Amino acid sequence: DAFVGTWKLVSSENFDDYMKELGVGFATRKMGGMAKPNCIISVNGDVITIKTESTLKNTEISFILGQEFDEVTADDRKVKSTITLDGGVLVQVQKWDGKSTTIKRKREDDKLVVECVMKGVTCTRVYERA
Ligand SMILES: CO[C@@H](C(=O)O)c1cccc(OCc2ccccc2Cl)c1OCc1ccccc1Cl
Repeated sequence: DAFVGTWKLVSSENFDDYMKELGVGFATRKMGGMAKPNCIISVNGDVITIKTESTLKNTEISFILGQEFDEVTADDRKVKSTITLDGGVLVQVQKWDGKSTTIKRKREDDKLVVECVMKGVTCTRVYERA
């Protein structure tokens, strides 16, 4: 849709702090911190796929809007994820061990803007089309 495409990370703010708030240790934060992933979003029927690709780590999820799914995150959390589309924003929540984190993806001008919140920490990541 508005989201379908291949997107390259061009800026990131507070990602280390976000990872730390998730309880990510040093080695894994080091890997995530200066990574500049591509995110490839595609849709087929009811099923959206989001692939994230980087030199040291790749992940992929496929999901139906509103349908909870099991996910293993890049930092090896085992989470229950639900993704809905609200006012043009793809809203993802991940729930695990009585915690939650949200990942909101929106389109703004030429940007795919990704807001990641854990407790009091808010990270903003910006991607542009490859
Ligand atoms: C999946 O989309 C992106 C985005 O929208 O910026 C996104 C949203 C939320 C958490 C993310 O990584 C959480 C992480 C990543 C690495 C280490 C610890 C953690 Cl805790 C993330 O990047 C996914 C990633 C980032 C860098 C490298 C590969 C990947 Cl696979």
